[PDB]
Amino acid sequence: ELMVIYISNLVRSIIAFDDLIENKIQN
Amino acid sequence: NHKLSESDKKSKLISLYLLNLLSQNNTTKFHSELQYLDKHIKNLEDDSLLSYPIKLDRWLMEGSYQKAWDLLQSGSQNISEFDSFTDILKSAIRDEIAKNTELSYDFLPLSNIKALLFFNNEKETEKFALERNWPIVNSKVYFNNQSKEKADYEDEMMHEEDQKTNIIEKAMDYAISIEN
Amino acid sequence: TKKKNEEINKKSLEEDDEFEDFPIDTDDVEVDDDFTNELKAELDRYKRENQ
Amino acid sequence: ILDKIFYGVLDQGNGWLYVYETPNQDATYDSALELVGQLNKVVDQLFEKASVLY
Amino acid sequence: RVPNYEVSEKAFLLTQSKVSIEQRKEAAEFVLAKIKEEEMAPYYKYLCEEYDQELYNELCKKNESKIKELNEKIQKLEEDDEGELEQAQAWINLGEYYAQIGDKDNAEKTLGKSLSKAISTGAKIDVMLTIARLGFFYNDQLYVKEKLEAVNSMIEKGGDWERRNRYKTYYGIHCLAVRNFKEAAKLLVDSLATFTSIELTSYESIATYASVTGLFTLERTDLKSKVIDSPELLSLISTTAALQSISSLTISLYASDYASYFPYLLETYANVLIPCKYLNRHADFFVREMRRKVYAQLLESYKTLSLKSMASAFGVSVAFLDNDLGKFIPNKQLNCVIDRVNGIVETNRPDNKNAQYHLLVKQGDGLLTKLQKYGAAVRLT
Amino acid sequence: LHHSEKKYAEEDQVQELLKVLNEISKTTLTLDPRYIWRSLKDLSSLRNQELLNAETLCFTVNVLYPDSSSFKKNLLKFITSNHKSSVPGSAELRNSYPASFYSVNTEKKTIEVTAEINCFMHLLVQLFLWDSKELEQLVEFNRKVVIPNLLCYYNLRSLNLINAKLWFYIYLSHETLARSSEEINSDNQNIILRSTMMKFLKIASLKHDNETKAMLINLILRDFLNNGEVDSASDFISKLEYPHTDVSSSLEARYFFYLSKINAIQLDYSTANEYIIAAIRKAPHNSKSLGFLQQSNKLHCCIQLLMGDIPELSFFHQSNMQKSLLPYYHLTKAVKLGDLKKFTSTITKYKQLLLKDDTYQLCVRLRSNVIKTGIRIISLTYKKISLRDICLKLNLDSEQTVEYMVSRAIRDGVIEAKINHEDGFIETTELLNIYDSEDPQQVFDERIKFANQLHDEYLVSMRYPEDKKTQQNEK
Amino acid sequence: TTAAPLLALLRENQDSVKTYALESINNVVDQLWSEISNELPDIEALYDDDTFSDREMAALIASKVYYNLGEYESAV
Repeated sequence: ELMVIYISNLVRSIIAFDDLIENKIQN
Repeated sequence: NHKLSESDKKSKLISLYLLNLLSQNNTTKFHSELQYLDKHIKNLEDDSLLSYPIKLDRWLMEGSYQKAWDLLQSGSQNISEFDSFTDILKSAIRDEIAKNTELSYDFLPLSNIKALLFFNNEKETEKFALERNWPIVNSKVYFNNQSKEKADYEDEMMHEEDQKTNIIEKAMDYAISIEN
Repeated sequence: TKKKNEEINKKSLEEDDEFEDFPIDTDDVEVDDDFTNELKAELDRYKRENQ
Repeated sequence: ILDKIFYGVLDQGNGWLYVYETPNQDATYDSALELVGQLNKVVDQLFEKASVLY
Repeated sequence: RVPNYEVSEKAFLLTQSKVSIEQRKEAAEFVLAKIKEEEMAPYYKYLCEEYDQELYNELCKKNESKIKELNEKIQKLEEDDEGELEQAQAWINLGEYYAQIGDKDNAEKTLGKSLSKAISTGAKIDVMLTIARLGFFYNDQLYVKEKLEAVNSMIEKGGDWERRNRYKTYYGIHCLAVRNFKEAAKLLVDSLATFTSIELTSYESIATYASVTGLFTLERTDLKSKVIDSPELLSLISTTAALQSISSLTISLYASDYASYFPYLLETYANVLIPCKYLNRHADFFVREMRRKVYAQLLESYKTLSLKSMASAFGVSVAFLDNDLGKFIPNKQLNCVIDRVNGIVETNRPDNKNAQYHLLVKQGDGLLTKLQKYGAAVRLT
Repeated sequence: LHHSEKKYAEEDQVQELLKVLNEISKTTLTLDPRYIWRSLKDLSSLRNQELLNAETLCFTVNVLYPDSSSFKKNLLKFITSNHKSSVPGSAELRNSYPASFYSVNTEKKTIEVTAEINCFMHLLVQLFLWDSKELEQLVEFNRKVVIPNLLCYYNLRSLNLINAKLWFYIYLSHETLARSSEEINSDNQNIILRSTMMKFLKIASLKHDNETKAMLINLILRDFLNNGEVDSASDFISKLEYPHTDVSSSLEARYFFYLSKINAIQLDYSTANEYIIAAIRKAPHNSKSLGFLQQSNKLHCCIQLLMGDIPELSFFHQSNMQKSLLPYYHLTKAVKLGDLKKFTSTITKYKQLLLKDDTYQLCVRLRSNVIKTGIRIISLTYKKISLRDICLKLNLDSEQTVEYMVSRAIRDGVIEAKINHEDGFIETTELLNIYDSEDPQQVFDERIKFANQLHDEYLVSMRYPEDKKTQQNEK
Repeated sequence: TTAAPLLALLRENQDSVKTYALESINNVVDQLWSEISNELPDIEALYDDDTFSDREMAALIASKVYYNLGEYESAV
């Protein structure tokens, strides 16, 4: 279970980097 | 590193200290004290008065008692203050032998009890029995009875009760750890 | 950086090169047992026979 | 005895043949060892995929 | 096809100093023959260390001819335009020209393209088979393993029974080389029946291998069925010394004859174990296993024996027997205690729930261990 | 040539400095400066090799000099002085900015910015000194400045995180000076070395900063060990406050190493096991870390042989630390077979290698074990074995001698036999079967309790990551 | 270096020799706050009795030993 949830976190960080960058443009 | 610490007495004094620690029957500290020596000093002086405690301690570990005894007897050519330990150390050696040989065999012929413990006389043998609380029955020692009883009594104390662990107690702990 | 911490602290026990100081300084065991056995079996046989 | 007909042991030095019932090995213990075996393989695979995290 | 395996078999003999001088030099002639003939010059270089300029000229020539030939042939096969048929074939041929001269490196590159580029699953398996043979050639086992792990994925994909057989027989040899004999036996018995040789050793070799494993691993009842009453073995009788020795040993093991067992032990060592490349390295290991096994076999049926009886039966002295029993007793397989005062050989057998309890805890410590470490890792990450 | 390279180096440092300066001054973000400082140290060390390492000279030149100046001049003095821009304040390019330090206010003494910068500068200096192999004068000088430099200040949670590195070099450097050469001064200063570490530890209990406690305790054990002062180590360990919770896993592994060593020699083997197994797993398998591992395996080999276990041969078969561990391996062999004459030859020939590691003293003691394993063997084999036969085989002195070995061996119960004197043989009594006993319960208790602990660690760890990403912006 | 000589002189009846020992102890506690603990009850008995005359010094030392251990209550 630990590992599983952790793959899901690794994906979430990549998404979170990129979303922030786009929000800078939107502002 | 060296002041005027190096002396004939230096070697002699170390020797005695170690013999003392062996006579206290405290091997814990003996080896501790040995580890301190094992560098500079033991190497430079070689072993020539040190050989007397190193070898004594060593043969008692090895299990060869005959060898450990002969060092004690040959001590005679060097006594000047060493006998004050020689006496204490012997008495402990006979005790050691008696304990190993307790489990080995219950009944020994009279001749063999003496020979093992290296007593000079039979009367001294029976002195050590009485002190040790062992029946002499037909000039044959019996080790089994009292030692077992004593053991049983010793087993019951306010220490070893929480370290037993009851089978019902084991179950409880397994169950609640899941459910915490 | 957790890893880096490990290697550095460790180094004082390793000193200069506890890695290359030492080499700079300097049934699988049992031998061919067929031969021993060959000879044993003939040495038995001989006596057996001439008895 | 080698063919497990009657399964006993012949005592040469009394001139007797001793007879035993069939021994019954514990089924639980044997089947348990198969399960444990499997668990190791499982953990190896998982870990190779978890190499992604590190 | 024939040199691809055969060279290594002979070469091995040459290496070894165990071998009789007659054999060593009988093989020497054989090797030299095949060098010149298959033009092995690159690879020959490897082997010489482990062991005329005309040879070299033979390389230089044959190479430039073979190179120029294939060059423009291949160049043209790619030029004129269709890859399914010609480009795929052309890479096969390219690997093969590297495999002849034993350059490993340039074959990995060419046979790799063929796999990548889309073709029949048959076609994929067939091609891999060559790469695995070069691993076996080089006398590197781990190189064979990686390849054959892939080959195994494709086996049920393609579904040809033809290549299931061929796969079995390669993996059979790989396993003979490693200690593990358990997997070897299973594969090996089926393959007596079936396997048209392809880039691997003759059926006489394969026959001796099934007999050898059979002794080692098999339960008693199952040795009789599958091997002695083998249709294959019976028709094949013995047309070789190696097959004869191993057969003689089998008949006394099953029949519980013990006098002749020991002559026979010695014979198989000379005529089977040392010629065979793969089983040479396990020569000590095998004879150990067998000697435990026979002693064991006899002890199972007797609660007691006297020392005189047992020793006369095997044909060794009583003194020779005693030293040898006591080797194998602390490793636990013979399960017997020995009285010296009464001369008697007692046989204790206390195996029950106790036996099985120890196996489970020991292996258990290991599963705990692995688990702890992988847990810690991920948590940090 | 000189100019370009020197300049780039200064820039690189300045960049780093600025990051940690913003970080450290805002609340309790403790973990962040700590991770950063660690990485940095590594980056700096790696840096030095190319594009100079006069970053130190630069880095002094452009900061406020409280005593930096005095050190730099000493260092230059050591490698033959030069002057080219090597006095600090020679470029004014701070210009009373807050980032490069407000030049005037540092002088006015209303505020102090130099404090934390000076700790960090001492770390950087120290690393360069050891990397370089600048011994004697620098080493002494560095120590002499830094001890009172730290006792001049007052510690904070952030200052505590920094001296956790500084104290390692104060120790290490002194050791290097003993390791150059023997001086009469080295014997005196050894004492002073212990004294300053001991004081700082007492205070650091009061700061409740685990980081420094753990560091310090490891350094202190290593010194007692060289002088073979077990009695004094034994009381030391009874203090009990050596934290584990917060600490990096490296400090747990040096600590456990030391524990194995000290327990084994004072004739405790049981507990010594737990500690050496643990210390191997915690250590990483890093390429620079291979040197540690050999050392741990030497010791393990010993611990086990004394206890009466046989380290697997298999474990050492596929190892590559082969050449160094040849002595140890032959010991294992001697024990395993019980072979009396082999043993002695093995320890005489290898004596010098064994002495370096100080495994030697443990190795003498396995002499009792050789004999015991060899009696273990004869028993397993034989149910009644005349004592007369044992006396010839192990070439034992007299009939009395052979008895005494067996007598003492059964006291720990390794053999479990019974001697018959009159019948003149030994009869095995060995239970063998212990399934019947209560024992199986006890073995499983350890298995189960370890397992349950692993589930708890997992739960606590799992939730923490997920919160951090969920707060952050995402789809 | 070791505090054991210091410990040993205290037992001697002679007051002059015990007092000089206290003063020596007070300047090694820093480190030796470990060996000295085993024998700390002797230092305590010499204060508890009014017999002694260097009492204040003896309590002072026992406090320093408790402080370093960190057993604060007894220290105060």
